[PDB]
Amino acid sequence: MNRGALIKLVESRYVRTDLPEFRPGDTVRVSYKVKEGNRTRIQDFEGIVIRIRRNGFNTTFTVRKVSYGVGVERIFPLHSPLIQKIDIVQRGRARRAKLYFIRNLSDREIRRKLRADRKRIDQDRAAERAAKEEAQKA
Amino acid sequence: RHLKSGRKLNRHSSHRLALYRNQAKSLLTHGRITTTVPKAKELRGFVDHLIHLAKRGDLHARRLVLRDLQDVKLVRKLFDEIAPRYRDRQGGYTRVLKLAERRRGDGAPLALVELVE
Amino acid sequence: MIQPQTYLEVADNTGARKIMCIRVLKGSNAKYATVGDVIVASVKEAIPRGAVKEGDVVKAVVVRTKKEIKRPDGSAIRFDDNAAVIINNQLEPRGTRVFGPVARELREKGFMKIVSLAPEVL
Amino acid sequence: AKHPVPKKKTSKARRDARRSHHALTPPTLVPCPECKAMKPPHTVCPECGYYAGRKVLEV
Amino acid sequence: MKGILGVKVGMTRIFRDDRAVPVTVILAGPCPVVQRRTPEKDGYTAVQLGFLPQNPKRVNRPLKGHFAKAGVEPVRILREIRDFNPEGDTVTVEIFKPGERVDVTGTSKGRGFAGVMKRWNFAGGPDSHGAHKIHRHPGSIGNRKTPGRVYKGKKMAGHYGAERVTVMNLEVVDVIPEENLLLVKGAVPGPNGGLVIVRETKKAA
RNA sequence: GGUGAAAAGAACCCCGGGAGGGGAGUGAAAUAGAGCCUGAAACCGUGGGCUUACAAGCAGUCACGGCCCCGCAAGGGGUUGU
RNA sequence: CAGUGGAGGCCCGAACCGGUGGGGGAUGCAAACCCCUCGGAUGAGCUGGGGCUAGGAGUGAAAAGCUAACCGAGCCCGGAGA
RNA sequence: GUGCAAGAGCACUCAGGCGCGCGGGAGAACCCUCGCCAAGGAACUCUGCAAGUUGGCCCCGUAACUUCGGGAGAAGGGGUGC
RNA sequence: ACCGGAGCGCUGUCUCGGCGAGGGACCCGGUGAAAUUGAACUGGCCGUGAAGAUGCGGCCUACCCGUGGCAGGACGAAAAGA
RNA sequence: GGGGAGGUUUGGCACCUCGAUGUCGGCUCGUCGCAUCCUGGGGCUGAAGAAGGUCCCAAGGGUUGGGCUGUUCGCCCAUUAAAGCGGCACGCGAGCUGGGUUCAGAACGUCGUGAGACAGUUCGGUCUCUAUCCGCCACGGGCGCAGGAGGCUUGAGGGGGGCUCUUCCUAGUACGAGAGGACCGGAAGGGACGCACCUCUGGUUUCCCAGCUGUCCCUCCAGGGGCAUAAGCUGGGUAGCCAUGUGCGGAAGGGAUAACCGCUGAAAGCAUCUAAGCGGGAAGCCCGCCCCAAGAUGAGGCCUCCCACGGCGUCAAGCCGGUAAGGACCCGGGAAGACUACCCGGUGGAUGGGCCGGGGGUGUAAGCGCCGCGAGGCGUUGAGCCGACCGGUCCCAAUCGUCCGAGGUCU
Repeated sequence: MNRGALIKLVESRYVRTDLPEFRPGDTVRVSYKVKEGNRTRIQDFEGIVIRIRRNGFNTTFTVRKVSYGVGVERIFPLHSPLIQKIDIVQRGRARRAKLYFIRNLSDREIRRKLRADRKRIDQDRAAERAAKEEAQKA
Repeated sequence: RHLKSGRKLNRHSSHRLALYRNQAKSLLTHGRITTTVPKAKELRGFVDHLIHLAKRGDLHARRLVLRDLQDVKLVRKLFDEIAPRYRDRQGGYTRVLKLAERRRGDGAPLALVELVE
Repeated sequence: MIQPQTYLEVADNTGARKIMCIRVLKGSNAKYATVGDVIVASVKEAIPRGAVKEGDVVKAVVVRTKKEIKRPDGSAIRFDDNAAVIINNQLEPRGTRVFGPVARELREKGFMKIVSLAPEVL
Repeated sequence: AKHPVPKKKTSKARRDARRSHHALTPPTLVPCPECKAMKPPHTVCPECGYYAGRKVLEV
Repeated sequence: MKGILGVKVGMTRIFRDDRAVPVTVILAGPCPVVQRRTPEKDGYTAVQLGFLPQNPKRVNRPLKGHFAKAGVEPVRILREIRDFNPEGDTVTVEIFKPGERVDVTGTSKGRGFAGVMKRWNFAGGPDSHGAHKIHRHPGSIGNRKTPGRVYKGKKMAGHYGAERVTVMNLEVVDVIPEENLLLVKGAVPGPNGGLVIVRETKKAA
């Protein structure tokens, strides 16, 4: 009963072991929702993210995405309401994590400051039909 | 709830740093060293850390050692005499122990660093 | 946090484009409004050919703020500003041309009209 | 010599008491094994010593 | 008005139901019942409650290994639930069920001698205009000549910390017997891994 | 301002860096020991007699009680529970 | 008009005079000082040296300010124990 | 000595000098002086007092008015490193 | 560097304060003043009183002494009241 | 037209104070008062309902934020269930401000032959670090409680806490021509406020990591160090500290009541809510609730634990030296703390540190090959480092051991 952390880690029937790995580079696609007097929806949300704050239990992620009005910032609790949430093209090579300088100048400098690592997509290429080779080897 | 954490003080953060480092230099030169108790404590911790780094032998580490210190011949004797002996030792290579009387003039609890081997 | 002595630009046709915060309809000690809130409003910067000239004093309901508020499931949301919607002494969105993403919080309050014409509700 | 100034003398007995909770304080000593004198507790004596007793070079 | 003894752990937010819940857990565990109490030779109705076993030589003497049943002593020793007569055995955690509301008692951590702002709460004032000499200060206390006394209990510059409080109306959502835990709508007073007694709530009876 | 009749104004051992002291020794006297004759009070020490940790005060007065020390008695002084 | 040239009780700002808005200091480092900021800044400038002018008198870009740290008449000393 | 438009400026530092005639631990309230501040932006206040934003050099650009000198660094904006 | 009024940007002036800083404050040792000071054995209420009391009546709270801290009162200290 | 009460206003008096009692408003901090402004209840109404008016009881809690003016007063503003009045030296300058005020400058309007002066105005202008006693708030030392130690309690008394809005439902039924528009119960959110907590949100970290400037030095290169704050500058930032954040507190209910509404019932065959008896009835009173608290001199209670003659008191209470439960000195410390105390561990031990792992912070390092002449850059790489942190680990520090500790009043 000593390690309080032990106990909290035994509360870990609450875990998400099936979510797209991402850095505070980019992310994108979808999330979850409610919407209307019965709930019934999962309002899709893309996004270019900002912050990964690690809490183990609920390492939350704040996300920037600029829509039909202006810039919008939505933070998600990594583990329940969001069903699949799954992104588009992660991106990275970010030096920090906290993309706050983007609430300064969000424009082409955004595009002018982000390159996804190809190596990631190469890993995706391998794991693509190595997953069928996985559905082939023992 | 201040202090509710740790770390002793009374200097400039810089002045602190430079003091710890110096004490390490003067130490590693000799081995058994007279100081005041609080000093002695945070001292033995800091220096111990440095010596466990010395227990390795990477250049990264080496510079890091002398990044916190000064003399080259000191890194020689460090990684040539000191570090080799305390090889099996996985802990406090320094032992600090209190002395009687107290620091004359204003009465302060004294202590002595030791080589411990 | 929206309090008085704050500039709020509207997100519709209106006849205005910037309105300052006067008071709150909330309890006489609630000097604080946010999402789905009722704020009395002076008009400070408007556009000529229109209805609500500069100096007009009508009411308003916020759709968008620079301080995200936690949605009941621990997932917040912010719009980089202090945008509102103009309403009258009868709770009615005076204009007709709502602009940008609102907050569904408004939907639960009683501004069902906005929710509708609202493009991307969040 | 400013605002707060003792208004009427302080009586001798009062001085006494202020100093009643004052007064000097005893020391406390411990026996030295492998030796024969007194030291402060857990300390080292240059006449006695700790285990092994490092130094002890009194003339 | 039942009860249980407990130690504190956790605080999170378990996204149970559909929304989210700040969740503070506590370990009630094998918390002994080692002496009842009865009116004539007491005056109330009560039970002593122990806790965590690790006690060897440093405890000894009366033990109440006497009492009438030994069971040794915990090490966090024992306290008292009022108006409570148990079934007997060292009670555990499952005393309450997921679906109840309760009260919870524990010490407030030490913030010691504090400034009147961070205490009862005052105001101080003038960062600039006025002066610099009375930033975090009480300013006034009492009237001119009559009183000429300083109001007894006038919210003053003093201690604010190592105290104690009982909280009412919480909501224990979970309880695990397998490891002895009790999970409530996070509101726990006091630090993590400390002393805290749980007892049932009050409302209309 | 003033040792003392007179310098006879302190050898020697002792502890101590000395400073200063402890005998020795000086003289009638060192409680004349060196800006020292004679040492009032305020003044801070130290030992012992009485009294004080439910206690409301211009502090003492008056009486009753008890504690200590006196006195041959009877009486007294000192103290303060009330 | 261009080039030239380098005029200013010129312009920004050191040393250099000052002392403006503030904080600090208040038996202070200090019988006027520290920190921030300020204004003069080749001129009515500032500065080392020797000399002059005085108590109803001087000196004053003028406050009755300065004449030795307290000036509606300096200080001393004498009538004066007014 | 080096660097920035330059320099008796500033930042580091030559050489020379020095650590300021009490300190040692804690790591309270509060105070001196100093940094960050959400979201709102003088709502504070007698008063934007104070603090802060602006900040240097090449480029671009400049009202009403005027005694043609000015107002002008008007303001508004662009670069600067390798 | 003179007194208002306004506007932009900006900002802990404010909403409303939270942490952090080192240095003082607090504990160890060395040194160690001041104004003031009739003597104190100094709670409060409610009346009185030369009209605003721990000292007086009635009647009051509370073992004895201290450390840190605030500042209503002792008609608080310094000014033989401008 | 009469009678009063109140002591805020405005005056009359000149007794304390001229060897000083520092006068305005605002900040801060209040507390009391009730002739209640808001919130309950109730009475009556020229009261259908609605809302209104007026009168009695009731201070528990509340009494907002901006504009002008030094200004309180006032008006305005947008609001609110509400924007109450007053006392306490018209509360509060050994607590602040000094803007207003009646210092010396100057001017202004102005009176005076004039120096100067004017409830006439204007611009500037030095609130004095050290709390002796009281009082208040926190904290200890001594003694206490008529055996000695631990541990768990009891509640004397006292303090805190008491608010309050809109909305849906009954039913658009009752009333009402309609417009309007309901009592009674229920249901859901709000605001201000007290409380505690770092999970989420976000500020925070004085050296946790990164980018960087000129520089000076190791060591010419890379690399690395200090300075620039008391971190040079910026970008981020765990723990712990926090509010805007977050879970909660005001309840329900019981008992006596006001004003008032009622029942049986007389004197005084009838009447009465009373003079006997009894019932309903308020955010008000007592409690429930939270917290203190047996210095509740009356020291309480419970549960255990230890025990005489050892030397003077023969008879009388002491006195003296170590012991038994025990407790402390010193140490290693602590979401404890000014000191103390409170809490924990002291070799049989994980208490600090060191070590290794976990998390988390930062974001591909020192260097190695590799492309451009080059600034650099591909790769080795989510690496290296690592402040508090969840813990494992006796590698080193908590060695040795010292001293205080009942001999048990009586009736």
